[PDB]
Formats: sequence, C-alpha cells, structure tokens
Amino acid sequence: RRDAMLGSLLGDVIGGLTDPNSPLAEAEAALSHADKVRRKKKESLHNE
Amino acid sequence: EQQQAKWDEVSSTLAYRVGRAPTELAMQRGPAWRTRAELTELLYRAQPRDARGSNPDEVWTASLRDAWERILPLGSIFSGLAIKIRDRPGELPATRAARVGRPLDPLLAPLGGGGTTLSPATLGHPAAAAAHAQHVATLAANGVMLGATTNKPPLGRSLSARGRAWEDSEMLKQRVAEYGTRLRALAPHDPDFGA
Amino acid sequence: MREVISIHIGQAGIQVGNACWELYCLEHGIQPDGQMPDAFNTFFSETGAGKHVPRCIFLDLEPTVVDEVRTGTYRQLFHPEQLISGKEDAANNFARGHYTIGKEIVDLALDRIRKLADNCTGLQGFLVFNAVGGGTGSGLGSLLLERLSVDYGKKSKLGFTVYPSPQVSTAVVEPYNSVLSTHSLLEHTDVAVMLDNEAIYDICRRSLDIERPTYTNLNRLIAQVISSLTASLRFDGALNVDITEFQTNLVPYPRIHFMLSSYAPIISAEKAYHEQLSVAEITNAAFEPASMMVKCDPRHGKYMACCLMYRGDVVPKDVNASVATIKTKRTIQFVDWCPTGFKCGINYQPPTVVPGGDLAKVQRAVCMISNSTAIGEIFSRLDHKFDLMYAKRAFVHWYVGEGMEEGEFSEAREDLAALEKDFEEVGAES
Amino acid sequence: MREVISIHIGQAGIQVGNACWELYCLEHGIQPDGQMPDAFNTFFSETGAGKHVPRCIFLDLEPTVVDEVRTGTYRQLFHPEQLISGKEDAANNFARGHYTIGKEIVDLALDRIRKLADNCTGLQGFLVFNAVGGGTGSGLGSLLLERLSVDYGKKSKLGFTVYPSPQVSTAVVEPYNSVLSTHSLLEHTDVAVMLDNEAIYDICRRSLDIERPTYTNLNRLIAQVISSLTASLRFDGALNVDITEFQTNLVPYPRIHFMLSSYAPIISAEKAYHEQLSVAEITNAAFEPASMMVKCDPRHGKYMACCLMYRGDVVPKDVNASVATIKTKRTIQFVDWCPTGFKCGINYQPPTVVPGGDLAKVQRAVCMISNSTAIGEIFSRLDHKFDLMYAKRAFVHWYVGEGMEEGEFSEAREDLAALEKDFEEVGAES
Amino acid sequence: KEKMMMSLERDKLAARVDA
Amino acid sequence: KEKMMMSLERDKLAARVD
Amino acid sequence: MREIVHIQGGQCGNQIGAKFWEVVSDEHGIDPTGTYHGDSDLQLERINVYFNEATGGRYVPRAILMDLEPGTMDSVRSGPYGQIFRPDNFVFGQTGAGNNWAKGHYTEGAELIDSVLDVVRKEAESCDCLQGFQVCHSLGGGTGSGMGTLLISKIREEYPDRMMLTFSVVPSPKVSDTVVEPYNATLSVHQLVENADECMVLDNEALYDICFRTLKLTTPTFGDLNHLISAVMSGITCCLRFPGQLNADLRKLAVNLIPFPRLHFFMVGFTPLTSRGSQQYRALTVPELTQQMWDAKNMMCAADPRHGRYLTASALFRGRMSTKEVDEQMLNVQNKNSSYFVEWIPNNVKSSVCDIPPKGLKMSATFIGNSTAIQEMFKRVSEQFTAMFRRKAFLHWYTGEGMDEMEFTEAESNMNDLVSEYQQYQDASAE
Amino acid sequence: GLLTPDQLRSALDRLHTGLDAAEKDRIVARVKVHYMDFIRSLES
Ligand SMILES: Nc1nc2c(ncn2[C@@H]2O[C@H](COP(=O)(O)OP(=O)(O)OP(=O)(O)O)[C@@H](O)[C@H]2O)c(=O)[nH]1
Ligand SMILES: Nc1nc2c(ncn2[C@@H]2O[C@H](COP(=O)(O)OP(=O)(O)OP(=O)(O)O)[C@@H](O)[C@H]2O)c(=O)[nH]1
Ligand SMILES: Nc1nc2c(ncn2[C@@H]2O[C@H](COP(=O)(O)OP(=O)(O)O)[C@@H](O)[C@H]2O)c(=O)[nH]1
Ligand SMILES: [Mg+2]
Ligand SMILES: [Mg+2]
Repeated sequence: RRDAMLGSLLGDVIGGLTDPNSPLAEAEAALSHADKVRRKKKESLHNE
Repeated sequence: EQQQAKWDEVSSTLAYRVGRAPTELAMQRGPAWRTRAELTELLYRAQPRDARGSNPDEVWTASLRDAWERILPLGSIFSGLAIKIRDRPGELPATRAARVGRPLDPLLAPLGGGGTTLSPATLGHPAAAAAHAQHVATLAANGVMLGATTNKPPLGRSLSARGRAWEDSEMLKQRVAEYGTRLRALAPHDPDFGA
Repeated sequence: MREVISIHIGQAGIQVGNACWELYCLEHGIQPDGQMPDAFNTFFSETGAGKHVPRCIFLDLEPTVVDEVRTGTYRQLFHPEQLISGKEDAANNFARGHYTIGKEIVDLALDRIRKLADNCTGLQGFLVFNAVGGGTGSGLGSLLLERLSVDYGKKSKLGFTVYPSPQVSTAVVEPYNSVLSTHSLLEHTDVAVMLDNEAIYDICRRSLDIERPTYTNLNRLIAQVISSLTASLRFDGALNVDITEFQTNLVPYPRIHFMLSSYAPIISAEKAYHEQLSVAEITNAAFEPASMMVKCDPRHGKYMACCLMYRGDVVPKDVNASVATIKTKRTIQFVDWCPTGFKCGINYQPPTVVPGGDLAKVQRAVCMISNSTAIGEIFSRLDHKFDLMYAKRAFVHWYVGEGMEEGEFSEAREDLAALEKDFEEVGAES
Repeated sequence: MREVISIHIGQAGIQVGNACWELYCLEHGIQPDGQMPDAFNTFFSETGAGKHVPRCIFLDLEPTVVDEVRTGTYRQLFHPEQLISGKEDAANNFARGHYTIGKEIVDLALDRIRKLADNCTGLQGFLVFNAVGGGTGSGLGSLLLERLSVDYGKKSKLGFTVYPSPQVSTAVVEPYNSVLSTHSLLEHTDVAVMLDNEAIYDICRRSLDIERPTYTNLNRLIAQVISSLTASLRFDGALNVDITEFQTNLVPYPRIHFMLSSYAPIISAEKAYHEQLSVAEITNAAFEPASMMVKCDPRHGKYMACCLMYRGDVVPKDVNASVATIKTKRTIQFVDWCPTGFKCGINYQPPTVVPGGDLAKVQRAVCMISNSTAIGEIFSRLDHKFDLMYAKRAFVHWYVGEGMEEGEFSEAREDLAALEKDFEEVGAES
Repeated sequence: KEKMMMSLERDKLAARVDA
Repeated sequence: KEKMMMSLERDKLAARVD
Repeated sequence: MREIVHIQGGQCGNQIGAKFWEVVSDEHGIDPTGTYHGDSDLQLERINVYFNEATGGRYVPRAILMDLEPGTMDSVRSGPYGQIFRPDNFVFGQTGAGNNWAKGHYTEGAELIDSVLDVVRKEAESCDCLQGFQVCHSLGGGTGSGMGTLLISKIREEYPDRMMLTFSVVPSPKVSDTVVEPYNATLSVHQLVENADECMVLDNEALYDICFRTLKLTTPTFGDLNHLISAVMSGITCCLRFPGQLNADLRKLAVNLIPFPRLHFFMVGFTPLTSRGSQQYRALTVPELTQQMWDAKNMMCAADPRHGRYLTASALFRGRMSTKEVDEQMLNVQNKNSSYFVEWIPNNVKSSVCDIPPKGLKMSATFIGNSTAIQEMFKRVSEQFTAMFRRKAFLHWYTGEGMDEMEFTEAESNMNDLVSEYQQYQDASAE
Repeated sequence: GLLTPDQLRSALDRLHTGLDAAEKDRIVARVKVHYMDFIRSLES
C-alpha cells in the first residue's frame, strides 16, 4: 500500500512538471500570455 | 379528508396571494422539522461515549452493572428527591425508536416520501441542491451578472429549494460520515417511503 | 437540575456579558472573588471549596475586549481557559470570521463547550450574545451555532443578536455581515430575540432622562431583559415558565422564530417616587411601541404570540385584569388565526439593582418577548441597503479574497427575501 | 524494611540526583546539614545521634561535577566517599567507560554497594541514573549493570536513563554511545523508564510558562516523577505498590521492559488557584501526548501495559471511574490481548514542593508510567542516526583504539534490530 | 534500514571467508 | 541502485562461502 | 499581539518619524533614555505594538531608519528622543540620490535595499504576528521616494497578507522645493497604487494652512508641520495600543474605507486644533469637535471636500465620550449635506471610540476620509508632469540610470487611471 | 521607584526566590534604595 501510494504521488509530482496537460503548464501559459499582453500594451501606449 | 381538502385550498390561496410555490410555503414545513428531529435524536443516541459526555460519575456509575441508571440527588439529604436517569448506549428507547414519514401528502412526491435518510449521498435535499449547483455553474460559465439592478427584487425561494436547509449542511454530512457505522448499527435501513 | 450555558461572541458579546455577569453576581450574592458569603446552580457551577464559576465562555478573535476582563474587577470569577482569545480580529469581515480565522479557534471553542456540558447535569438551553453587524460576532457566531445544531440536538438556542438600525450604525459594511449571517440564524437558532442599538438609546434618553449615555448604560438594561426571561428557573414563582416554554409557545412555523423584547419599568431614581408602579400601568407601558428594544411599529403589523414575564409582588389576578384590557384596546391588533395569544409567567423576586446603575429599585417588572409581523419591517430596511451596495459590488474583494466566492452573496441576499416573503405570508389573513 | 539503593552514573545522573536528593529531604524533613529537627528508612540511613545519610553513590569519571556537590549546599548530607570521582572522563566514548578507564573505578564502586547492602535489612531494588549519550553514563553504566547482575542475582532494577532526542542533542556521537548501551540495557535491567531532554523543554515551556529553562529546571520534575514512584514504600496509602509490584504487573516479556512516563499536574506558581484539579481531569492530562517525558506518539503505537500512581486526597472511587473513561476513549488504543490494562496505587501523601521550585502546591497527582509499542519509534530514529553515521565508518578510530573491536558494533545493531522486530510483532493483532 | 542490515549481514558473512 | 549491487555482491559471496 | 513595522525614508521621513516617535513614546511613558515612567498600567499593557523588549527594561522601537545621505542620520541621532533607536537599524548610504527618482531606485538603490530588507526581515520574524507595515516618506525626493517605494514593492510579495500604510507627502503646487518634484511623484504613485493597500496622503501647503489659521502661528516652524502629522499617526493606531468602547484595528479601517482596491487614497485630518490664546474660550464637547472635523480648513490635503463627494469616512474618537453623541453627530453630518456624500454607499461614516485620550487633551478625534476630491490633487502633479514631459526637459538625468522612457509613459497613464476611476464613481448613481 | 528593604523582602517573597530569612537579608543588604540598581546587581 505504501509503495502504491509512493508510485502514484511521484507520478503526479514529476508528471506535472513536464506534462502539457498539467495545471502547472496551464498556469504557465496564462502567466506568459499576461506578461506578453502587458509588454505589448506598454509598447503600443508609448508608440501612440 | 375534509381537513385535507381545506388545507389544500388554504395552501393554494395563500400561495397565489403571496407569490410562491405551495411546497415552498411556510405552512408545509412540518416534515422538515420531523426529519430534523429524527436526525438529531439518532445522532445523539449514536454518538460515542466522549461526544455524548465524559462525565466521570455518569459513565462509571451507569456502567457499574448491566443496568444503566444514575441517581441524581435534588435538595438536601433531609428532604431529598431522586432523578432516575436511564440511558442505554447504542440503542434508541422503545418509545423513541420510530422513523416517521408521510406517503400520502402529495407535496412530498418529488422527495419520494419525506423521511429520514442516514446516507451521506441522499442526506437532506440532494436533487434540488445539484440542480442549483448546475444552474449557478452554468450562469458563472455564461458570465452573466445577477445583482446588477436594484429595480428587480429576487424571487423568494427557500433553503430546502436551494439545498441550503439544516439537513443539507456539509457539517452534518461529515458528522454522519464519521459516525456512520454505529449509526447503521442503531438504524439498519433507511426506508424509501414512496410506495 | 436547571443548568444553562451562555456563549458570548464578538466585542458586543463580551461587553453585554460584562453587564450581564455583573447582575447575576448580585442576584445570588456572588462576590467578584467568586465566593458566596441551590438557586445559583443555573448560571454558576460550584468549584471545590466555596468557589463559584460562571457557566460561560468569552470567545473573541480580537484580544482587546477579552484581556480587559482578565485585567478587570472580575479576574477571579472566570476560569482563564473559558476566556478564549485570538491573535487578530475578524476586522469587520464575515469571510474572515467564517472561513480563514474562524476555523482554527472554533475547535478550541467546542472543547470547552463539551467540558461545560459534561460537568452540568441537565442542560436547558443555549444563550448566545453576539452582534450580526460585525466580523467575529457574525462570522464566528455563524460557525459556532452551526456546530451546536449539528452536535447538540433538541436543546434550544436562545438568540440575543444586536442588529443594525437604519437610522444610524457604526460600520460601513453593516449590510454585508448582517445579510450573510441570516442563513445561520434562520436554520440553527431555535429562538432569536432581536435587539437594536439606537432604539434603546431612546429608552435611555426618554425614560431614564439621561442625555448622553454610553455602551455601559446600554448593556445594563439589556441584562435586565436577559435576567428576567431566565428568572423562572432560578427562583420559585406562581407560574414557573422555563426555557422550553419559549420555543413551544412563541413560534408557529419553524423558520419565523424572531421575537421582540421590552422591559416595562424603566424609571430613574427621582421619577420612581412620583409615579405609581401599577400592574395595569406597566403592562400598558410594555405594549407601548416606545418601550420596544427594536424599532418596530406594532400598529403596522399584528401580534403572533406574546410571552409576559412578570416579577415581584404580582398577584395572578392583576396580570389577568391588565391583559384583558390589552385585548380590548383597538391599537393592539392580533393575528386572526391565533385567538390564544398571551403566555404569562409570574415570578416571586423583585429585580436587583446594581450600585451606580441608572435604574431604580422597583417592586414589579415586566419583560415581554413577543412575535409580530412588524419584525419583517426591520429586514426590509436592510434589504434595499444591501442591494444598493451590492449593485456596484463595493466592499466585496475583502470577502472574495478571504475564502468566499462571489456567488455566496447571491444566495445570502436571496435567503433574506425568503425571510421577507415568509413574514408577509404569515401576516396575510385567510 | 522497604528500602532502595539508588545509584547515579555520569554527569547527567549527578545533576538529576542532586535535584532528586534535594526533594527527598523535604518529604522527611531532613535539613541540608543532615539532622532532623520511621518513613525515612527507605532512602536515608539513621546514623548515630540524629544523622540521616543517603543510601546512594555518586560515581563519575569526571571530578568537575562531583566536587560541586561536595562544595555545594548539601556537603554534610552525603558520606565523604560515597561520592566517587576519577581522574579523566570518558568524554563521549563507550570504549573508555567500559574497558580502559572504567575498570579501575568499577571495583571501587562495587565495594561501596556491598557495604550499602550490609546496612540495609531487606533490600528491595536498585535504581540507575545515567545518560546513554555520554561516555560515562554509557560505558561505566554498562559495566556496573554487568557486574551487579552477576553479584546480586534476581534483584529488581528500574532504569531511569536519558536518551537523545530526534531534534536536539548536545554532541555528535550520541548515536554511537546509545546503541552500545542498548546491548546491556536489555538483558541486565529488569525495567527501563524512557527519559528525554527536550520533551521536558516542551513541558517547561507550555505548562510551567518558562521561556528559557536550564537543566536545573528539568532535574526537579524528573525528581518529582521518581519520588512519586517510590512514595508508596515511604508512606501509607489506600493501595500500595512495591518495586517488585511494578515488574510482574507491567512487563509481559523478558525483552520488553522499556516504558514511558508522565507526571500530569504541572502548573506554575501563578496558575495554581484558578485551576481546578479533579482526579479524572489530571488523568486525562496524563495520557495526553504532549505531556509525556519522551518524544513518542502513543497514537502510532498501542498502550500495551499501563500503570498509575496517585498521591494526596484521591478516593479509590475516582480512580476506578477515571480508568473507565480512558479505556473507552478512541484516541488511546490498547493491544487486543490485554483486557485489564492498569495498576492503581494511591498514596495518602500530597506532593511536597521544593522552596523556590517551579511547581505549585497541588493536592493530588498522577505518575503515569506505561509500556507501549510506540517506544519502537524512539529506537527507530536513533537507529537511523547510527545508520547514517556508521555507513562510511565515521568516528570509529576512537572506538577501535582504546579497547573495543569492530565486530561489537555488529552485535549492538543486530540486538537493536531484533528488539525492533519484537516491538512490531507483539503489538500485532492476534 | 534494509541496506544497513544487509551490509552487516555481508560483513559477518565475509568474516566466514577469512577462516 | 546501491542496494541492488550490494545484494548481488552479498549473495555472490554467500555462494562463494558455499 | 499586533505589531506595526515603522520605516522612515528620506529627509522628510526621518524628520517626521523623529517627531512622531517622541509623541507615541510620551503617550506610552518611555523617557528619552528608554525605560518606563508611566503612572498607569494601561500604557504598559500594549507596548509591543510599537516597541520591543530589551535587557534592563529598555524599549527599543520597531523602527528602521533608511536614507542615502548621512546628513539626516546625524540630525535624528543628535536630536531629543533619538538615542532610543537601535544602532543596527540605522542603515544609510553615502552617495545620495540627489532628488532623482531613478538614482534612488535603480543605480544605488539596489546596494541599499538588500541591506535594509535584511533588517526588516529579522524584526518581522521576531514578533508573534504582524498587523501591518507603516512607512513615512515623501514624493519629491529621491532617497525617500525612489528608495521608499521600492521597499514597498519588495515587502509586498514577501508579506502579502499584511496591511500597507503609507504616510507620504505630495509636492505642492503653490510651494515647490525641487525643480523635478513632479517626476519623482508621478513614478512614486505608480508604485504606490498597486503595492500599498492603504495610502494616507499629506501635503505641505495644507499643513501650513492649518498651522497658520487654526493655530494662529505667525511663524510656523518646520517642526510644527510634523507635530500635526505626528498627532495623526498616533491616532490611527490609537485602538491597537489601548482598550476602548468600540474597537477598530488597522484592517477594520481598511475594510470600511476601501470599496475598490484602487480607491485606497485617503484625505486625513486631526480634529481638536486651537490656538493657545483661544484655548480657554472653546468648549471641548463632541458637538463642537464634529464641526471642526468636517471643515475644509482642517483637512490635511489640498483636496476641497466641497468639490468631491465623500465615498467613505472614518472617525477614531479618543476620550471618555457617550456613544450616542459619537454617531448621532455622524448621522447629522450626513443628513445636513446629502449632496456631498455618496448615495450608493449607505452609512458612509465609520466611528470608533477609545477610552484613553492623548496627553494634554481630554478628547480627540482623527478623521480618515476616502473622497473623490483626492483625484483633484493628482491632477496638478499630472499637469506639471506633462508640461515637462512633452519637451523631455530634465529627462536625461533620469535615463542615465538604466531607466527607459517606457516606464515614464505607463506611470503617467496609471495616475490617469486613478483619477478616471474616482471621477467615474463620483458621477455614479443608484439603480 | 525608591524601595524600602522590607518592601524588597516582600517582593522577593512574591517572586518566589525560595530563600530563607538570613539569605534574603544578605541579598537585600548586598545592594531607601532604588529598584533598577537592585535589578542590575542581580542581573550581572
Ligand atoms: N448593545 C450593544 N451593542 C454593541 C456594544 N458594543 C458594540 N456593539 C455593536 O457591535 C458593533 C461593533 O462591532 P462588533 O460586532 O462588536 O465587532 P466584532 O463582533 O468584535 O467583530 P470584529 O470587530 O470584526 O472582530 C456596533 O455596531 C454595535 O452595534 C455594546 O456595548 N452594547
Ligand atoms: N535531563 C538532563 N540531562 C542532562 C543533564 N546533564 C547532562 N545531561 C545530558 O547528558 C548528555 C551528555 O552526557 P553527560 O552525562 O552530561 O556526560 P557523561 O556521560 O558523564 O560523560 P563525561 O562528562 O565525559 O563524564 C547531554 O546530552 C545532556 O542531554 C541534566 O542535568 N539533566
Ligand atoms: N511636512 C514636512 N515636509 C518635509 C519635511 N522634510 C522635508 N519635507 C518636504 O520634502 C520635500 C523634499 O524632499 P527631500 O528631503 O529632498 O526627500 P529626500 O531626497 O528623499 O531626502 C520638500 O518639498 C519638503 O517640503 C518635514 O519634516 N515635514
Ligand atoms: Mg472585534
Ligand atoms: Mg563527566
């Protein structure tokens, strides 16, 4: 039972770091979009 | 049946006068209080010893022999009175062991017979709560705003309609879940009173 | 034995309890040291050798009002473990008192509720003192009463809630914490008695003839109401009217359990000698709308069920002759389906007077707890108050960030409409 | 005559025994000089004209702490050469205390035991006091227990020894010295009572309200535990317990004799009056996990055998009542083959307080000492400390050089690992 | 724990090789 | 990885003893 | 059990904080040496809110002094009540920002923030549980503006569950001390709007008006301005340090005064201010205090309360006062001018009563006002900015520190977002 | 903060020093008398 719990929790922890379907990857995509749109808005405001 | 017809017409007239469903009315909250009383009594008689009370005199002097009675003195020793508390753990009293529901009143037909349910899944009013959860999830996904205008007053649905009555509390849910085994020891089966 | 447990939540809860527990000490002669120099068994428990402790817990997240009692004149009366304190307050936030901070301290609250219930033989009920307009008084009281219903079944809960007034209140976010508390005080509290702040200011201004009184003078005659409704257990009388009589006689429908309060003789020392404290006078004065502790106009609504708590040298006839004149008067309207409206309890002890108090020593007293449909008018004042503030969603991100979702306001407001639509359902004639 | 020879080994045993013999003078009224201004015969020996000398030896290789007792406030109490000193200390080395510098002083120490045994009429048992983390407590303690078992057969031994804590220890090579002392602690001590240092740091911090305690505060309430153990021999009571009463009532197996300890009423000077101490109230605090003298979790294991010592005005009704509550508490779990589980010894002497001590005057007391399978957790974390140390042969050249072989580390670990196998299988469900 | 136990088993079995 | 290699060495030495 | 961390940035922050620390210590009874000499134990119950225990009963303040010049560090140390501060908290530089926002934030700020944030972290962990952070600084300098708002940014991620209270002065239009006052102020507001949860706003010309009109000083000295600011900051935390009839900590003030997180700027005022020649003629009664409290002349901002509709207000009352005369005055002041109060927030005014008055006055009151008149004050700083910005005058002194003009355009735009938000809620209506 | 020697003796008794009369007299004599210097003498 302890080894099965071990395998499940290592699987979730390690796979969340690299999985494109992971909530960590979803958060990274959201934050990257936020930073990109913030920088683009700042540049466009200065240009205007 | 004369009184039942009178109650049906009074409920219909009151519901049309005030603007709510007949089952939603305050006159028809009797079975809700009944099943609340049954849940409280089953919970009290199916609590463990420490949740019931850790009184050193009470537990010990009740368990001194196979008979469970405690003498509570009142007044001085000269003219004294005795309260004979009898309380057998793990069993409801014979005059209290009853699970009462009504299969004839038509306003409890969606509930399938208003009765006491000891399972956590069917505890309280699960179907209306699930419908309201689906409704609020759909509204949140659609992004609408509901409290935007003061010109529109909200419709007055009840706690039993939203699934936020006393019976539908998450804390009764977890308490029944944690005391579930001895709850089923006291009460063997939850009956479906519809038929 | 008759034994009650009182719970005091929030900064209003202790300060009312400070005035409350000042009075119960003088009633049974208990000194602030805790030593008497059989009737005390309700509100006090004997401890060891001649020491009596109150059957109460003073829990508040803010440590300011709790350690004031710890450093006050009653530092020996209370058990130090009973006075439960916290690090930071709820800070006028219902979400803070119910989700974030209130979860850690409610576990320690039930550890002493269980200890107090185990020591006493027979519980008769619960007396909660809180203010629904605050953070801890509403948010932590919502969680505490939710524990007591799911754990301590069939034992009645007596609710004494300080409630906001439309004319004046001392917080900006009074509509939010009071609306959000409405779900807890509907399903969980068996009997809820309302109190309003500046309605009792006008009691001091008009009856007591004091122009500038404070919270200390406000809460002393609150304790007059609390002691008078519980006085039947402590002392013998003609009609012993216990705690369970209130739940069985003052509520016809299980969610409309809201009742008013009114103390009839409210007179100063110098006005006491001129005026004749007749039973017909005080009963007429109690039913006067001016003497209510909440702003209600009983002319607007109809009485549902009335309980009268008489004290002192009241013979069982003058209570009957005075209340017979009450029914004949046209300005007192009863609801049509309740012909039998009055509950009379006669006790055999005059009310005690604290040293330095405003109230005079009177032979007779009346404390009336009455159900009326005009109580729904109080919630209508808060209704438009909430919806105008919620329209622009001001003061919301404090609640959203502290665990709550934005949707919780929606069913809380729509729960309040269920209370309003219930009051004008039961007031409709058939 | 009931009478006990107590031996103290190592720098921990002297300072524990200094506060132990400070306490023993107070129950029997012995002055620091040694003159009283028949219960005293258990620990003090009447010598000539009103002089009571202790039945104890203070053996230690280091003279830096024995002379502090010799120049301290209790110089005249002890016999001049019961306190045995040496030239050089073992200095965290089991090899030094057992082979090189232990052999000279063990023969001198055994000569004092024979003369103490001649003075005592009926010898009841030996009590050892040592630290397994240090060299003298481990090394010299092991050799004395090896020798006394051969010379004094079938005599009861109650081991009060201090173990390293998982978080806090004062040197580096405690894990080496502890596992070597374990091989002689199993076979040659009939009872071992677990003691830990910073488990009492938590007791002093949260109960005595001492923010910055020292070793002197710890040794005073360690003294209160052992004085409550032996209080039944000295003083008359309702139910008496002997040294031989503990053994055939607590240890079921020859290899299982380690047991925990708890002294339940622990209140500071200013917390005495407001607290209420009932018999079942303190017994609830005895089984609390935070109120144990070692860092065990009794919920992880099962209480496999238990004992209780009561002092003061405790009726035999309330002990039978409070045991009944503990048995049916779900948090405390017993092993399945132990239906009865307790020993109740009530003494009619209230616990004496040291003048200037941290403890307050208490009418009733508990000395809960129980055998559990949760003590394998202490032997597990300590074995991991030896595991991660012995892996690359660190700090081994010290142990090889002055006497010990390499292969005796193998025997000590194997005997400890076999003990862990026994604690797991005995507590297993049958 | 397992590694150290089998390490001591290996050491005491390697003692048998020496004789 | 250290445990498996040492176990292989252990039972190899056990067979060597045999 | 609630602690406030005080940090002083700049010459303005050090001079105000030195005048402030001699007021609260005199209120609690700490002498210049540091021991206790209070007559009552009520001053001793809550000392940990502003002080720390030390050996021998000394009470070191929870204050950290930071500035990029050593000149003002000698002035606060040599002044009275200046030996009380810890020598370890006296972090200082040598170069000096020279009233340049970029220098205090980019070039030599980073070599001083790492030092002071270590000092802040060690005292933040010393207490049991923090209540909030308090900073005194300016918006015109460089050592208190650029460096001060950087720490407010840095302390926000490390402790985001705690309150931020800023007592910062703004550049005045009528009186100007520095040529580049709007450049430092426009960039300090952009840092302060997202980081700081509360912002108490001050200005020099309104303090000079109060010291001249209500106090009748012909020569208001430079320290007399700070004494009124000192009296305010003791009044904001008056409930943490003392018991009261109605209790209100810093977060209770935050929840009652901030309807939306961007509208956290407040106008502030101290009520019982009268000249010494007119002292014996005034009636120190709570109807008379309320008349002065809502007057425009008693405000410590350039905002005219007649122009801007009051969103929310807080009144922290100190003294033995009846609770009805507290709030029947607040109800009266709402109903007498309903056109100056926000309709969509019922009960605009928050009241709190403390039973310990300050020394020398038997009654006192501090007014915190969240009003949309404060957007008028930001208009002038925006007006002086865009006068300078479109010609790019005094801009090469700012771009030499690695700061591009990219930050300048967005900093101005978020101030314009602030005044647009206040104006939008001003014209907002019911339904 | 000036104290008398009997007040200092009663203060030690309240502080639970555990000393007897002779040692309390010696401790109060090794320092009316102020209290902070008594604190300093015991502190160092
Ligand atoms: N009757 C009465 N009401 C009081 C008294 N003191 C305070 N109140 C009420 O309580 C409100 C003040 O906020 P509280 O509810 O006490 O605050 P709280 O319960 O401590 O909640 P938090 O402050 O967030 O911890 C006021 O609006 C009053 O209506 C009092 O002495 N008597
Ligand atoms: N509880 C308690 N533990 C002590 C005391 N004195 C020493 N110890 C413990 O003893 C351990 C060190 O071993 P000691 O007994 O002091 O020294 P030793 O065994 O005599 O070895 P040597 O000093 O070289 O002779 C430390 O880790 C302490 O935890 C004491 O007075 N009380
Ligand atoms: N009210 C007040 N304002 C001050 C004080 N000291 C400086 N100032 C203001 O601060 C502005 C200049 O800020 P400055 O001292 O250069 O900031 P620094 O460069 O960070 O030290 C001037 O407009 C002053 O009016 C003070 O003690 N009180
Ligand atoms: Mg509060
Ligand atoms: Mg030594």
